[PDB]
Amino acid sequence: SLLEFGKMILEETGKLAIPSYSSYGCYCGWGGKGTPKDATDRCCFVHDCCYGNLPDCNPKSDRYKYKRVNGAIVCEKGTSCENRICECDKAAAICFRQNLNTYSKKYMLYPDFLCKGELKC
Repeated sequence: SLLEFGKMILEETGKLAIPSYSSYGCYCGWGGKGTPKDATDRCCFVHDCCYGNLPDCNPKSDRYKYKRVNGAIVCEKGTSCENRICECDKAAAICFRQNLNTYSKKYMLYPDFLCKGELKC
């Protein structure tokens, strides 16, 4: 769920999911269209794709459990949906952490009409 995902992001990056990552670029947050603007936006794109692989899971509302084994995020055993949601979210958090250096405030609240292009998952 968004509860788990938001927490993961904050632990990982030190930034609050809302509003650092809820309206960044073309893909972070509501919907997705166009070509991702940067590395961070590509993480959101890949994350949307990941969820897109689970048409009968409910990633926003279904809660899973995870723990940290030393630094590392480890998804705990739940239903099959919970496990796969968790792996999607975990990958996004790490991707965010890996691209914190190129994160750009210029892309916060990015206007929709500038999200142009086709990108398939």
